[PDB]
Amino acid sequence: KIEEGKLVIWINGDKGYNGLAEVGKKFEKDTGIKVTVEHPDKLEEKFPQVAATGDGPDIIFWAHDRFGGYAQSGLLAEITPDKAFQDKLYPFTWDAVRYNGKLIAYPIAVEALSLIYNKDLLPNPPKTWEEIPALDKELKAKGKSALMFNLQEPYFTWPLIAADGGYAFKYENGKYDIKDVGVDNAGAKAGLTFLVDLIKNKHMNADTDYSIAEAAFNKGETAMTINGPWAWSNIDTSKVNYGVTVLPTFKGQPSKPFVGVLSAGINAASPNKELAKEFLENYLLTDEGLEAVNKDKPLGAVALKSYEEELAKDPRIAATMENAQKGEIMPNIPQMSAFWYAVRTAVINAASGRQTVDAALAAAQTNAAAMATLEKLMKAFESLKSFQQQQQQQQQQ
Amino acid sequence: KIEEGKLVIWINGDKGYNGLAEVGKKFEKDTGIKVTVEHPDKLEEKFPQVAATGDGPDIIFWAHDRFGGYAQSGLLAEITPDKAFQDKLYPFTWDAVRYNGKLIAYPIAVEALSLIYNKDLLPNPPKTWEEIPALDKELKAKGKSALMFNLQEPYFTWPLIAADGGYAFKYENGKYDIKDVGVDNAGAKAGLTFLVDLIKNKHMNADTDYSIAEAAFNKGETAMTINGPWAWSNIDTSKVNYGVTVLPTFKGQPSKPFVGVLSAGINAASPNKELAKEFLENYLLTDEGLEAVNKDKPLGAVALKSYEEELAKDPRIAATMENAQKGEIMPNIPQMSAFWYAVRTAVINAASGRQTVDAALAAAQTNAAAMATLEKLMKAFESLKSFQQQQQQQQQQQ
Ligand SMILES: [Ca+2]
Ligand SMILES: [Ca+2]
Ligand SMILES: [Ca+2]
Ligand SMILES: [Ca+2]
Ligand SMILES: [Ca+2]
Ligand SMILES: [Ca+2]
Ligand SMILES: [Zn+2]
Ligand SMILES: [Zn+2]
Ligand SMILES: [Zn+2]
Ligand SMILES: [Zn+2]
Ligand SMILES: [Zn+2]
Repeated sequence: KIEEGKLVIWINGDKGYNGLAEVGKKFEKDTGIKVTVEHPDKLEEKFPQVAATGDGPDIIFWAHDRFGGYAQSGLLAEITPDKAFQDKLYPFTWDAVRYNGKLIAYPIAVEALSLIYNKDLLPNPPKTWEEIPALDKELKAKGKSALMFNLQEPYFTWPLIAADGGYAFKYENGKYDIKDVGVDNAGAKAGLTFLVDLIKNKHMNADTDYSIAEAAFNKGETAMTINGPWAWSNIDTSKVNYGVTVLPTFKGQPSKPFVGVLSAGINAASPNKELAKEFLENYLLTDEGLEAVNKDKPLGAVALKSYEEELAKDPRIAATMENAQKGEIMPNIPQMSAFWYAVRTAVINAASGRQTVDAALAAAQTNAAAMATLEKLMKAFESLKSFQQQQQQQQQQ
Repeated sequence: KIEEGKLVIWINGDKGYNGLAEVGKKFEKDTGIKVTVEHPDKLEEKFPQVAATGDGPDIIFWAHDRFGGYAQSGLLAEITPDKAFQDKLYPFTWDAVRYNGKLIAYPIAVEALSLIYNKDLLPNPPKTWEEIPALDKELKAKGKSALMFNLQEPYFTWPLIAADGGYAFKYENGKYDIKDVGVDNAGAKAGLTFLVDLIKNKHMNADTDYSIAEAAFNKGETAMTINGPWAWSNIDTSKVNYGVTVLPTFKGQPSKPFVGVLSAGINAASPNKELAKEFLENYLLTDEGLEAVNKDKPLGAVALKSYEEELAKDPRIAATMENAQKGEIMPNIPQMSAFWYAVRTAVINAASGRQTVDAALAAAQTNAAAMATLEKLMKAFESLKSFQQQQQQQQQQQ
């Protein structure tokens, strides 16, 4: 059960586990307490499974969206750093770590989407979403394509949708307003309409999957794709002079991408916490800490005001972060799981013809509210299961 | 259909049905009105059934909590005395009898848990939850545990959890906010935590139940125990020089359990109406009306400030009442029938290291809402289902 007098940390194999085992040594040769990392196949389960009963690691590394469901179930011994530490990094990052208003996890890395172009084919990109049609019939004219991305999925579509008005739930002062779902409103209407007005004017496709997004831009076709840092490696593979800058602005309004903060929280039943304190504080952070991580595997835009600043001399990194300033924190609330499906169906109909813009987005918000039910129910089942299992244990006699 | 020109009343077994015979004879002599009392079981089932058809008694006696399901289903007549009558009883007992603000029943008797100790092993008891661990150590030394009581149920474990500010729902303004469930704050946190640490530090095991604990005290093998007025008989039987006192405080804050006011409502149909109040008012709510039941059935405490102050020279009572005054009034709104299942689980889970404190409680709100909404299901489907008969009886019936 737990640790006591040591310190065990979990982070995903894919992320630079090596920086930790380094700050492990930094810690080991400074306070005299042993730190190690573990990268178990999909810890997502492992953690809340045994963390709920005490045990697991003392600390954890993962995207902030999932932390909600952990903090919801009661796992993170909410953190306490002073103004000094809070001020040491970006204010909007702090908005990404609030459940019931309280702090929970320390924010580490930040991923958001950018505009990747082909300089050999395209100069000074656009800067407004309204330029791209005038681009296409100019470039499609020479046998090419203006733009392409994942139109099949919805994580990718929101950037325009939200650009004007359209949001998920409004937070309104450091929480989430469950009622104030801002889809079928001013912004979403003309947001989505634009896209249908593209596909109907042949500029975009519909069948477009993710492969086709990556594959097409990669072969010098479609000099205009939108993706995140995870494909940056697969552009040196192709070797196509790119790329990466701030997204175009629809209706003057900045495009609105989603933001996923890595960050790290602390198991409540982990007797150490104080050791996670000074360790996470001024060992893990402070250039060096992050330096050591993002070296073995880059983290992209990072929480620390000073460090993100230093490697921002990368024209790619900078642009990602600039999309974070004018973006939406991925709400950690479990309501999001629904929003996905409801919006996913709304995009499949939007330009499918099977339905219309206005009517798709209304039926979606109408359906998104109608999903809480499905959850209230899902949870009711999960509750019957936690009484029925006591009955099952009473059944063996 | 009820009565008309009389008064027909139900009560229960452990309720001294003859006690009212004095009150129904004193009523019959002064105004000349016939007053028959019955003692039928399955009252809580056969009453809401008959009072739907306008039948049943003109008046009822039970604890306020069941009255929630009744009041809601419009079964009870709004009862209006006077603010100059309202001061004859304790104003708090009044906070315990109001469905959606409006008054619905006359309060009778108070039931809360009390601290029972043994003057032999401990002549003057602790009184602070926090001291309680050290005592086991003191007593355990000669044998005998400090404390053994029911750890399976939550009515027996909640008093401490609420201690630091934990609560089922929120009162204020004469209503209960169905959303403000306080079983997850620091009060709840420290409450449960503090308890676990008594099992943890082997002051008692989790397998202690109701009979297991009571038997152990009745043989004088634990110094203290906690229970209500249903023991007394059983402890006098054991001839143990005991005593009843106000419960221990945690973090200076006084503990507080759920209370249980016995009360009297009026059938909305009950054509007598005018005869009910008159009866309760002055024929059942003086010293005597209360006296007359006491001789039959000892009702621990009573809400009548006047008559209460009288039996108070009994210490076993003054302690109960003190406990109730400083106590969370048990609610009557349906969701409380859900609260039991949700909280019972959190308790047994932490009492096992099957999950943690913080994990049990924030995940009890899940279980709570889940019932409160499934509760809605059962109720609602029980429309369609029970409407299937009137569907077919009226449709045809061959
Ligand atoms: Ca899929
Ligand atoms: Ca709206
Ligand atoms: Ca596929
Ligand atoms: Ca009449
Ligand atoms: Ca008193
Ligand atoms: Ca049924
Ligand atoms: Zn692995
Ligand atoms: Zn065009
Ligand atoms: Zn440097
Ligand atoms: Zn009987
Ligand atoms: Zn101890």
